[PDB]
Amino acid sequence: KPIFKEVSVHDPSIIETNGTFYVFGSHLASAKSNDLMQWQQLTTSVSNDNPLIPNVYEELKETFEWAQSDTLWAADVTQLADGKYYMYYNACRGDSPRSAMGVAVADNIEGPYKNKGIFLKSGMEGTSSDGTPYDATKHPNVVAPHTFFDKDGKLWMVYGSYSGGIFILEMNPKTGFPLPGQGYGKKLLGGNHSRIEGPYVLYNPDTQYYYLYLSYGGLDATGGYNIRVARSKKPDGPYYDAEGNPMLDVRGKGGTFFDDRSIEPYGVKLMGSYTFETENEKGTGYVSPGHNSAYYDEKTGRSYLIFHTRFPGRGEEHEVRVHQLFMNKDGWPVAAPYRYAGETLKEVKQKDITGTYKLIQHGKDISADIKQTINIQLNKNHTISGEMTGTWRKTGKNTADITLAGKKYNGVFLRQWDSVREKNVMTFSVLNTSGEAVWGSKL
Ligand SMILES: OC[C@@H]1O[C@@H](OC[C@@H]2O[C@@H](OC[C@@H]3O[C@@H](O)[C@H](O)[C@H]3O)[C@H](O)[C@H]2O)[C@H](O)[C@H]1O
Ligand SMILES: [Cl-]
Repeated sequence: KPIFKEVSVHDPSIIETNGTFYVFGSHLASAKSNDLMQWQQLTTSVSNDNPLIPNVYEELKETFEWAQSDTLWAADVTQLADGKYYMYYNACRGDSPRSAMGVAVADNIEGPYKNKGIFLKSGMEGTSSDGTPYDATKHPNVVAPHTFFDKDGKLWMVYGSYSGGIFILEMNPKTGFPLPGQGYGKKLLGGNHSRIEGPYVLYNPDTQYYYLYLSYGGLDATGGYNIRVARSKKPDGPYYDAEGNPMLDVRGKGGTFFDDRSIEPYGVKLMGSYTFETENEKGTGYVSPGHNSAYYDEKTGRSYLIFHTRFPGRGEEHEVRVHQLFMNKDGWPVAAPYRYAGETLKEVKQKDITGTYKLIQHGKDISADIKQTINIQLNKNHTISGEMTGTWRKTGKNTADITLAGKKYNGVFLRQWDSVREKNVMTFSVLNTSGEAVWGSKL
């Protein structure tokens, strides 16, 4: 039976290096795994005895002083062409975008990382990094980086949280710093203190798009955190959602803070809070899944979503989760309903599809409501009945083409492992053109 070993790394940023996977998150926390199922905790908090950066309060003194904090926010580590590992570290006071971002470099992934210096600040009283007065309604909070190479080998860094939005900078592949003269870089979306943070870019060679992953809402249990995605032919945009809305249009209304209403229409929503648990049956369930990264395995063509999540009834406790991603016929990813356990897409037979399913509809909102199941039946005659009606068909090996309440969804059928009930399950995971995700789990 599949074996899991859990770790707690908030805001996990995945990096594969020579056969081992690492996540680096906030609070200088980290963990590693060879199989994406059994993780080993390496570090958990900022202290002078954290081995990633010995004597961290001295090493990054300037950052802690600027940000007026004793911790660090969501890191990224990326290996550059020199073979070294570059940690983009950052800190924020937490009540305002009083923040600094810098880079430290290590010869080895587990450290020690040596400070090269701060290269961005936000929350100053005067002139900002772009030469104009700092204004949090339009300028970023300089936190939550993802430094990545595009398909052509050019180095970029996307970043941002709330404040003025999400930005992208061209980076120097020799030094790891931004190329000079860019200010905060190019704006991709956001503004007016929208609850959008934690950008992450993954190229998919098969669909020929860059996917920008984002977290909407707040991270806490009542915050409505959810994982969203948009895409572009270019790493620096313009990004669009499944309806063709430009992500650049996304922002809170002028003069407001945390205007969730205005932003919820934008982006494909892959996953929010849900539970498969009902009165007479245990099930998996997450609260506020988010701040993700993602990985594409060149060797197999498979993709994975890595994130932290809270859980129904566990308050603010969080753990790392990994779900496999599959691209649908329209070039959008759908997440496996259950965490990764070594499953792969296989031929699925119609005989194994028919039956009763628990259904989760993630919708398009930012909501603290934990989405619950309804029951539907996929019938032999290709109709769907029960608490919802529609139709289903299978294309090719495992492609799911499902209509529910007059909306057409596309995705996959996949037999998985349910780690709570400890049994195999037939699932589907599908997406419509409005970016609404539906998961089915067979009874
Ligand atoms: O997920 C981490 C999130 O960061 C926290 O927000 C931090 C920043 O606060 C908002 O700005 C507040 C304003 O700054 C000051 O000028 C003045 O006091 C406030 O008007 C920004 O939108 C954020 O970047 C969140 O608490 C947390 O969820
Ligand atoms: Cl789980």
